[PDB]
Amino acid sequence: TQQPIVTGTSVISMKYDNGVIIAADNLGSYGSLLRFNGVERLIPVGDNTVVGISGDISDMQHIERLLKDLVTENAYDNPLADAEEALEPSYIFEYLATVMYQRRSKMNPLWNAIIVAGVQSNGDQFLRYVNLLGVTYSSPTLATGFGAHMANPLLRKVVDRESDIPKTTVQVAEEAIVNAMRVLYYRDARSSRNFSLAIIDKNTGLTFKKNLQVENMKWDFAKDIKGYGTQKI
Amino acid sequence: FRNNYDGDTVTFSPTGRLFQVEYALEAIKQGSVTVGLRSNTHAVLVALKRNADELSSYQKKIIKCDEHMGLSLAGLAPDARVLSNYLRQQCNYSSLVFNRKLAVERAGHLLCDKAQKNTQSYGGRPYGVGLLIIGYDKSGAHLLEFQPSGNVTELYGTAIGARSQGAKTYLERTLDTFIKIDGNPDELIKAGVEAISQSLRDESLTVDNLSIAIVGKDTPFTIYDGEAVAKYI
Repeated sequence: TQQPIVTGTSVISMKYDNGVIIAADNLGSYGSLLRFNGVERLIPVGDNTVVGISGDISDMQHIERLLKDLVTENAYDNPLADAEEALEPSYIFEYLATVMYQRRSKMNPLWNAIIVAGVQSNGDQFLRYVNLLGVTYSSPTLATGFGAHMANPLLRKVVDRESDIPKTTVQVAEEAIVNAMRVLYYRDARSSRNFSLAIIDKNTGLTFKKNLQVENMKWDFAKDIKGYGTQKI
Repeated sequence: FRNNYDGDTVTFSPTGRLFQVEYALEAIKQGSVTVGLRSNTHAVLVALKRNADELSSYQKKIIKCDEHMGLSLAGLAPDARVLSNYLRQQCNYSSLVFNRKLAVERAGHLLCDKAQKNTQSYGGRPYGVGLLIIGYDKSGAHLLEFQPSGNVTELYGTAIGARSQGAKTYLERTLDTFIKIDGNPDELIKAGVEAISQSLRDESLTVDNLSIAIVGKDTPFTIYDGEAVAKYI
């Protein structure tokens, strides 16, 4: 039994026609204090998987170390480590899902909410969620914390079910993600303007984007708002 | 000479030999013959079963490990049960923790290490059984020969047991023929039945005498006995 000290907010994701898009901001919050701003919360495993973690950062760094060890362990006595016997997004998730459930069963959980995004060897999109309780679920759009309340409603407008997946292109899917990051910066008190974005595609591969900022913000309407009821000036 | 260094497995001979390991290998040569062979699509095990009396049943030689993996035994049956049970657990561990079908090559590595630990410590004995592991994974069909020494070799075709040299000479001569038998299970079985018949000396292969197993591209590991092997007699 523990408590989270250094925390990372929402991790939002969705799947399009050719792959998946996942994004998370670069903040490491110390309670109400926005302490760290150079924190990468998206962990790429190989060239086909990106793991987005929210919650406790010290536990995230432990998971980050476990993923690096998995790559090293998979390459041992394996001549096809970069081909047929490479790490699939499904293998990476199931390993984490086993760990997350075993830790909560021992009453010492890793205080995190994790989304594994990737493309399988056959070309299929992979997007599954796992948290500190060990609860697992798949959905066309997946988000942690505040993203579940705010980003999901926006991302579900683009992809409402499984039939909307092949209809959504990369440009439309990324636009919905970038817009969701702007909305989260508006209403989440533990959010950062700077964020990272990762695209995993079956054709173009893995595209990792760093130092992206929230742009085109509407604030001009604030000057017209004065007082809290009866005040005119 | 030999009497002073064969007391236990821990002892080396002046020439550098391990006689307890060598005596365990002798238990295979006393055991009944079994043949393993493969192509690019399928892998086949053909085994000759042995009975004590005409009133006794024919002891099984082939054991199923997983839906995509299995092996045939030659030597001590209880030792084959232990090693197959371990391989059953290793296939089970990979499927539950990683959601991954265990590679046949990695399965051979696991059997190598378990057999090795019996040869370096006091009190232990080497396994008195040879195993022929077949399987179909992400890299295609596989055939591996296990030896009590720990030595595991990947082969196109092989045979272990009594009079097994006759079958081994056949497969070495027919190498270019059975390798190209793709998409046709029945013809690969016939190539193995003709292989095991080259090792016959005491009797001819009959209905309740022959044991055949196959695993392939769209074929799970299944064992045929009795009436199911009558068409190959």
